[PDB]
Amino acid sequence: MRHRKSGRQLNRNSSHRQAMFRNMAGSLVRHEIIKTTLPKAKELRRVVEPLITLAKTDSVANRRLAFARTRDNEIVAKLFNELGPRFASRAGGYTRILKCGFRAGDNAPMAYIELVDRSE
Amino acid sequence: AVQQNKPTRSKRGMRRSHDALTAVTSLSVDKTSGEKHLRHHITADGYYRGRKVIAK
Amino acid sequence: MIQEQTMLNVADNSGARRVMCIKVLGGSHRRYAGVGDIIKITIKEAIPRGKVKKGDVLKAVVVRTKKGVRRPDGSVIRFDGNACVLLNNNSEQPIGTRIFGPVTRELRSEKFMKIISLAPEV
RNA sequence: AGGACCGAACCGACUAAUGUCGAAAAAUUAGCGGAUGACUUGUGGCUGGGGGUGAAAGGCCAAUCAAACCGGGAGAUAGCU
RNA sequence: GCUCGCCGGAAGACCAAGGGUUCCUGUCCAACGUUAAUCGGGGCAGGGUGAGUCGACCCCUAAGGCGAGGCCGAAAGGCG
RNA sequence: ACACAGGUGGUCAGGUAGAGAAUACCAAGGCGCUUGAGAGAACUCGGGUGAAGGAACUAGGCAAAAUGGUGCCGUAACUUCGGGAGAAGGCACGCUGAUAUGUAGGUGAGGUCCCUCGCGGAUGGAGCUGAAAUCAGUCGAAGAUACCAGCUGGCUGCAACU
RNA sequence: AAUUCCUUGUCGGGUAAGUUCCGACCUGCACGAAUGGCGUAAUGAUGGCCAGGCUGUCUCCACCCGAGACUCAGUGAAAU
RNA sequence: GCUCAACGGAUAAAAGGUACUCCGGGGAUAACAGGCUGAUACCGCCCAAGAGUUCAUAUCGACGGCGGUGUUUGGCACCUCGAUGUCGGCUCAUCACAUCCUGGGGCUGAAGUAGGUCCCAAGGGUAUGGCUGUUCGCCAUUUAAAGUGGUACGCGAGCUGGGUUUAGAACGUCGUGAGACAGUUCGGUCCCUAUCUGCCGUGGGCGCUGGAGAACUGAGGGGGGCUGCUCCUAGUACGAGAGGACCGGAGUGGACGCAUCACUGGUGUUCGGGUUGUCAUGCCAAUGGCACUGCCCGGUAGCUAAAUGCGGAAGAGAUAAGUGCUGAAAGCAUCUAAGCACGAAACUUGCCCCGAGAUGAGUUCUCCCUGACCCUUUAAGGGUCCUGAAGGAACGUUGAAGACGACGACGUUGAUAGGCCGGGUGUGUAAGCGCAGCGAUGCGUUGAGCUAACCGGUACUAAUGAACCGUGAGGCUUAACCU
Repeated sequence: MRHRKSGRQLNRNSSHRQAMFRNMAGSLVRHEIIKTTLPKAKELRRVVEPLITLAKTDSVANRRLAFARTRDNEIVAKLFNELGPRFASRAGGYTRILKCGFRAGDNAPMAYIELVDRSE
Repeated sequence: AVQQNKPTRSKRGMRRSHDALTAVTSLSVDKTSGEKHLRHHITADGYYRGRKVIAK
Repeated sequence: MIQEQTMLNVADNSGARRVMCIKVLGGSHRRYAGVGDIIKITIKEAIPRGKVKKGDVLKAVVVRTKKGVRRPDGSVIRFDGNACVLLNNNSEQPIGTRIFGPVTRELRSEKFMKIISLAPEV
């Protein structure tokens, strides 16, 4: 009855649920903005935010930890070098959620998740 | 587990009472571009609250 | 918690080794026996010279419980096993004299004060 | 050496659940029996309806078996509906 | 295209059998696919299978079939 | 009857662990099974865990649970003297060092010896084949750590047995 | 007794309690010697009983992870 | 003349079996259940020998009769054979009272106690196991008691299939045989997505008559109603001794029900750690993927029980059996005809929940609305433009709320959700580095590192204004109050 319960299943078993966020987070970091379904977007907010908070500091331990999850040398180098200093001042809240339209083919409510900055 | 006598077309219609869709009636015109976007939804071009939000 | 068909380790010099409960007394359809209750038992394993023999019916008081009891502060006392002390089926007095292992404080009744004196600990 | 033992392929089909307008006109899942032999299997032949074959139930003979299927006598007959 | 998951004495790669153009390209989306389809074993048009050594055919026979004469049987036909 | 969880002969079939064409993870190679998105009710189906008790459930231990491996030790009634029997029931298993050029047993010669002139016979038996057991220490609650992998004993009817 | 109606025969063992089970008695309703009789090691996805181990079978369910169920979008049956 | 004796003679010749079965029809005719009846059974009443020590009526009560109920075994063949589909158990029940327990009383051959019997009384309660397939019944052990029955011998479009009825097989018996049975023995397909009524929950529409936002009233309805034991009184009343109260008070329990996680625990595939196998990260190291969460050891929040608290009630009103009082008919007497007072878990309330769709649609408090006009059958009317309020809904962040609706909080004048910061909790000394050791490994830095839902803050991010719906003074008649 999920009283005071967190998380979302997203109609998947745990392992697949976890592994797709490992992929979705790195997909975000490399592109800084992605289009996805709204409930998936809200659950992504509890994943990338820890990483940007992990990149607000810097060490060898954090470099291994942010490599422990997310399993990518490219992303971890994209992290800890640009995204960290770019978000050095913000106290949390590094993502924006913009609700786009409706995915015609499953009628899913899609949305845009991007970084706050995205300065070009 | 089946019917006993076929339901009348009248009784058929009464079952279709609560099936009409509800109209939107919430099309907020954008402040700058002026598109007919839904509330809390970006426009067709990617404007929201008077800002090129999508950068696309 | 002791119930029907529960094997109990004997805890006196009455002359048994293993006993099995059959019927928790005290009230219609009572399903459980705590540390200070009378149960009806049978004898399933006895020493060859004891006061009882294999296949009799009599009563006991379950003195040790793996579930244990709860003290009024919330503390519990959980033993390792389930132990009983045999009775006299009419007079409720214990058969054997020497009682092994510790017993709980809550057995302190006037009718079990004999057992309290014979126990070594607590 | 073994109509030997344990056990995959292969073969078979004892228990239980699911299914029962099913995924399927007897299957799936979980465990089971045989597994160098009276074993199993590919290819091609021979035996036919009151007969064939049968480690024998009366089982199988093209999803059909107290007697196949197709056509004919035949619009059988029907004190019954 | 970049990550992720599954099979791996196989959900892999090849032949016989049986099917019969389903193979490849251009092109189209009504109908077919249990949904959408600019996609496809779908509609339309063009193209593709090259052998002295592979297989078949060919030579030789097995089970078994047919069977000149022959023998038997109302006829049919049966056995050889 | 279908783009159907079924059936279909023969060849090929590697790496690590492993006895193995088992199984687990992968290679070559091929695929994510042709409706999805959310929700995270009752109830059903496939499973994981459980305090205390432990067949008391039920037609019945049906189903689950559990046992499960290797080496060594040990093994009854009965018996057609083959069995029963892997009866039952126990003990050690990881990793790292030496004990000991990895000991014991082992093929066997360049070589010395040898005649009817031998990709050779006798000998040391090198080189080398070389476990395991033992001692010492160390880690974890758990060392056959996963998958995989007998539940066992007693009495009796029937049928010999496959 | 795979056979025994009367009947759950009677006695003994097992059980706190045993119409089933094992042993025995003998009045065998209506066993019997190749329509084979009585035993029998081994063997058996065989019928019945008991014990240890082990457990959610049960006392009494409780929670959690997935597939449906429920809502939205597309397609869209059936017995009656 | 022989045979038709089934004697109007199917020709003067013709016996059985079947659950492999099949076909045509029947409720014209059986088995299950219903219906009618009530012999039989079950229960009650009347008579009363007599037993009962005396005493028929304390109790039975022979012999006999008069009825009741529709639960036994039967009678009839009315419904069903173009299907009402099963014995028992399981889950889940409801009603009757001829009452098993608890409660209130009468009488005794009731001293007391503890029982016996009869009357009133349906509210709640009303075993666990062994053998049998069993219902039943026997047995074991409890309990205040382990009540009798109706409900298609309740319940199988809810489960099970043991029994019983399929095709396999065997024993005994009967039959020449096929097969059969006052018989028993192993094995053996239990189909259905709910239209309607019904029931448990939850919303939409309109109405409630001016609209809207809340708080209640209360018709009526439902839930709940069990009791053991110990002590005080008291070892008193009573008693020959042995024994041994009533009544009233209090504590402590079993079953059940409601509620909640503070504690004790369960689970916790989103949290931490260990570890086997193997693949990848170019290697070692450190991690990550998969093998049921790979196998497991712990474990927050929730949910939850075996855990922790709470309840039954008292009392009031009117009553049953029964006890009376004062009292005539009937000078007496008499519980009663007048009247009057007590008298049960029963009855109506009291206690908790639902509740104005209670169309008889209630009450109170509060807020908002006081437009110009054309028109016609001058109608509680419509139409045109102007205004559109209180408030509401939608959308959005969401929730210890929830299937979907609905409901609750917030929507920047903002702490609703995420993130972040600090704390807490949980897991047990991260990684890297340095020293010692041949090494595995161990020690220091380090009670570290990492922490899911929890707690206190913080607008960093996302909840954008406004729009849309909702109106413009509330019909008629009568009466009482003021021009």
